[PDB]
Amino acid sequence: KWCFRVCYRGICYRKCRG
Repeated sequence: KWCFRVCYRGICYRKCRG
């Protein structure tokens, strides 16, 4: 239920883990 911003190589996405 935790959403964190993941930036990978400039690609940023809101990844929600749990």
